[PDB]
Amino acid sequence: SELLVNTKSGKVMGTRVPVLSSHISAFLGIPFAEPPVGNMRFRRPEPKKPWSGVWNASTYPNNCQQYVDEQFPGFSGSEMWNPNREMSEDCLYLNIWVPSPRPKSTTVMVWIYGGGFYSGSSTLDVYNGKYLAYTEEVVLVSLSYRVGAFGFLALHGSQEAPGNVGLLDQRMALQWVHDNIQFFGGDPKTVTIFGESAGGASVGMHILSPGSRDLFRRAILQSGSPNCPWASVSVAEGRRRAVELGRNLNCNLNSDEELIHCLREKKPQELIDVEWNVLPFDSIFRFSFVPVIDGEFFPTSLESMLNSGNFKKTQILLGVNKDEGSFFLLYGAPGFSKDSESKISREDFMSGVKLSVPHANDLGLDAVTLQYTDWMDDNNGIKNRDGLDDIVGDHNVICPLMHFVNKYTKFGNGTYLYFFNHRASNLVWPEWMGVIHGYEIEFVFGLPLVKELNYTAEEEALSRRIMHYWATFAKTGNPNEPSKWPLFTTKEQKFIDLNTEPMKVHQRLRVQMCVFWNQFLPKLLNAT
Amino acid sequence: SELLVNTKSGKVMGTRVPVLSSHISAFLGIPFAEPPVGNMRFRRPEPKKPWSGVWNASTYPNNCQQYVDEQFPGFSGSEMWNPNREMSEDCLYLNIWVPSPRPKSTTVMVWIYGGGFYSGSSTLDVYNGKYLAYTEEVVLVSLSYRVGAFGFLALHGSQEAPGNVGLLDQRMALQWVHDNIQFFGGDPKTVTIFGESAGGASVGMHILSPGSRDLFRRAILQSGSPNCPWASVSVAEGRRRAVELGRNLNCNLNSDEELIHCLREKKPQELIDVEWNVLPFDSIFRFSFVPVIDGEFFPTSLESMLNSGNFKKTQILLGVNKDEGSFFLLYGAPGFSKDSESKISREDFMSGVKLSVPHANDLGLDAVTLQYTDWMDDNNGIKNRDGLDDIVGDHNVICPLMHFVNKYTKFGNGTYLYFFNHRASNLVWPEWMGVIHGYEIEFVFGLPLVKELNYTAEEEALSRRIMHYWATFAKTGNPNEPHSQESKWPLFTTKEQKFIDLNTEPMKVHQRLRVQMCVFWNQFLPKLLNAT
Ligand SMILES: *[C@@H]1O[C@H](CO)[C@@H](O)[C@H](O)[C@H]1NC(C)=O
Ligand SMILES: *[C@@H]1O[C@H](CO)[C@@H](O)[C@H](O)[C@H]1NC(C)=O
Ligand SMILES: *[C@@H]1O[C@H](CO)[C@@H](O)[C@H](O)[C@H]1NC(C)=O
Ligand SMILES: *[C@@H]1O[C@H](CO)[C@@H](O)[C@H](O)[C@H]1NC(C)=O
Repeated sequence: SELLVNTKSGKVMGTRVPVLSSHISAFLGIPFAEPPVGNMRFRRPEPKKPWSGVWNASTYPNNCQQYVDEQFPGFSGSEMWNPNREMSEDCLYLNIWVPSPRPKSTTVMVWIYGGGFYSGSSTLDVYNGKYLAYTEEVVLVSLSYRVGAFGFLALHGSQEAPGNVGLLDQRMALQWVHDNIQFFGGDPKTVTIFGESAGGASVGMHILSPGSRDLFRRAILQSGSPNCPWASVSVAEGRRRAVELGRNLNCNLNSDEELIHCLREKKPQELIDVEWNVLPFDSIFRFSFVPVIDGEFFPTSLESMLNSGNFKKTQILLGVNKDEGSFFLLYGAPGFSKDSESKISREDFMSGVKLSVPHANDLGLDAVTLQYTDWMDDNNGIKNRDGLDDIVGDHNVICPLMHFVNKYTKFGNGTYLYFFNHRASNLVWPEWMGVIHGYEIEFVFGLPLVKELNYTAEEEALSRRIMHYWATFAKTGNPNEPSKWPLFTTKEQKFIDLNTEPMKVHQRLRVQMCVFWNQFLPKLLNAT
Repeated sequence: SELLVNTKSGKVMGTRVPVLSSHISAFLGIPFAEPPVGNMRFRRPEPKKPWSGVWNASTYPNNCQQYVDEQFPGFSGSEMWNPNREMSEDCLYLNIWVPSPRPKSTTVMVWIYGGGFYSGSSTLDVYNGKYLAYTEEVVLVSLSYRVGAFGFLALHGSQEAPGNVGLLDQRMALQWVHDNIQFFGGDPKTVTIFGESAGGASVGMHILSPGSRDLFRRAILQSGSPNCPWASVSVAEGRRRAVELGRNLNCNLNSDEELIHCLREKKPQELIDVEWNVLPFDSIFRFSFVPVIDGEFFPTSLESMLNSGNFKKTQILLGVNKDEGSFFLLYGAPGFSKDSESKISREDFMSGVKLSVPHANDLGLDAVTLQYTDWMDDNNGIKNRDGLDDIVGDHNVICPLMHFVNKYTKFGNGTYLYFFNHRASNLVWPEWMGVIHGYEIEFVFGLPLVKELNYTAEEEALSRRIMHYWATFAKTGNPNEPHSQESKWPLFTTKEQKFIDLNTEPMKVHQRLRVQMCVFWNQFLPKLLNAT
């Protein structure tokens, strides 16, 4: 039968689900690893032990143990990102949507959630795969991975808490797709990994890492790349934070094994309560437990792998939003609110830059401040607010992504670049926040196609053309069916706007600020 | 008789000169110091000792010994700045223009020429003082001072060549005006010193130096201020260039005394032939022999004096031209010519920034480059040309002057700031050069009044209102006439920072002149170089 699929680890039973007057198959909460619980906390994932009889794949799995945002209780714009299922350390499951009737060997897209390596769930209303699966006739998989200490506690040298285990969760999920997706009508030789933020960074990390390269064909990175300043740390800093996590919980610090056993007897949420304490600075867009440059998952530094072309050579499709930084200013920077226009005094601007570039010395801070202050109108609260906004977005997302795209295009086989700047009509966040971090996701996932979601007709046209670009790219390495999204080349450097207006081609996305962040500031910081 | 005047130093006989179908008195080439020749080369000047009989003050004196520009031989554009009289070390003379008939006790303006402290003469056609003095009813003086080595060789510690003597030359001329200008109808209580470029720097230096303060009432600085990067050197760097001047001339370097003795035996042209060789780098807008921060003429660092208010407190009027830099790029940076549009390659842009900011480390160079490059359009020859044009101007003239004006205003009694941005209709330099260093001077001295010079009618009006501002300012401390109906040049205030444009259009008032770049030059870049 259509809903009963036989896989290499045992039988699973999906459920036929309705999509836009019509139906498809959904296989929810399929296990791909053993539950990383008890002794397995912090350890690499192990392949799920095969089961007998029929796994009930009709409802969403548990979400990983994470920090839960409660700045704005009841509020849909903050809550749409929080766990919608019970949280549990037993959380390594994947979900699949297959068009009905089951295609023969079709394009596979694997979704990887963001949330800064400290949160995220595969089960969010915004990641509901039915629309994209139905509309574009693809098999859609959303995986999961451990976040926070559980995913990224790094005590390098240990084999009990090596670090990177969350990236290995993702790799184990891709391995499973490699092994099993053929049984769902998926073509294991035509899988595109894609994800946003910590997920676009994760995608890029699998492009780098020798052990992941063979588990997929192509890649899409939305608003994140592997070289993001927040997306990794050294072995030393990982060890430092992990120790400091032990110290916070009055752990025996005498050795790695005592630290680890101590950290393993704590309740999940005892670890989260102190998670933010291990950071080195008062900071914004900085997360405690993240990937490590370990010599294993990553053979060398990210930079040197980019330069020597030590990475998967394929097509990539990637881009950014217009106001990446506004979510993080609202949450951690003085002067901003959800219920006001958020004009930023000169005083709050300065403390805003220190928060934003927390590794900078005072010369670096002056540099950033000068680069983003209009000195004719320095007391202008709106220019201060927009300037802070651009600092956060240029430094944390846009410029790192541009650095990556320039490095990659030099060795890859097809770059496609977008700048998404459509402000959704039904947005519940205030105008000042602009085109926000994550808000392209709704369109990628087909949500403007659902009538009661109260979107405009041309928002449904835009999401249709995004979905169609995304899946056509997934299928062929080219978002264009043969108006044309051109290749980004190292000479011409073209990208497109993604909004409701007809398509415009531009060149050198934010070159001026990105030379400052990618070339001049690193140089000044290295020198002083 | 108007023409024969008795000064404290001896009698003097002027000459009647025609001006604009009228006439006035001119006393040319009056000595104010002993000829600094022989064992007095490099020495502090000495008062002209009195003479008997009548000094013929009817022709222009000699020009001081200087490098003579010959990049464009016969070209009026460059040649107007060359000495127009025989050069001689015997050159310390002053000129006076006095309205006819002689005023009872009127406003006095003393002109201090520029030319980088290495050149200049009081006798150029562009400094003809007859039109200003005639038109504004002022007593107009032009002084001279020793330039290059002869005026600034600085061997701190020695009293034979202590440095700054060109500036002391200037002081003696002012002391003489103080003493004798009452005899020409001048009021020694109402003298304004004004000059352009090294001239403007000098004026600011007299504002700062305690020994000069009491010799004038008020000051106008044109395209130059004391704290300009090219206007002064440490004693260390001054001594170094002095010793290297010797090394070039094959001199006994065992001691200052032998060094000085050797230098005193060279003919002037020999000193000048090697003048440029003592600079520390390949540069543009750097000059070998300039004032030193010595602890005497300037008590402490110029910066510390500015911050502490250790300066004469008075009114000042000052400003800059739009394209200060173009002259110096033309003469010294790759890719520029006076016969083309001077579109600059990116290669030539980089080597142009190195030449323009020669003291900067590699990181400093990157910052300048980043600050003036449009990275959407980096191979644009027009934008590279203009960026380089702004770099030289912003670093060397405008931002220094802005620093001075902001610091000064904190303590002074009236600031008036201007932006001269009129490109003369009759200009012989190419259009890419724009509003050039020095070209406000012909307007200040009233040359457009003379029909044969073929300026437009609106240029004459511009010259007439510029002269009136300057002299009204000299008269009262404010360029605006009381209870006039004409548009009003507002005070620069530290909160508000207003300035006007100076051109043929009606007056625009603006605020914070070149703030964005001047924050880079005055705050950010100095922090960066001082990190190493
Ligand atoms: C699977 O689980 C759901 C709800 O937890 C239940 O309604 C459904 O019947 C289950 N399937 C079977 C056949 O056990
Ligand atoms: C991709 O690779 C093939 C051969 O290896 C080459 O012919 C093709 O042009 C490449 N495409 C791009 C756009 O790099
Ligand atoms: C002064 O010199 C000039 C020019 O040579 C001459 O016209 C004038 O008569 C001279 N005066 C006297 C009295 O010698
Ligand atoms: C100049 O000084 C006088 C008295 O000391 C003062 O009243 C006047 O306001 C000052 N003018 C300015 C513009 O600073």
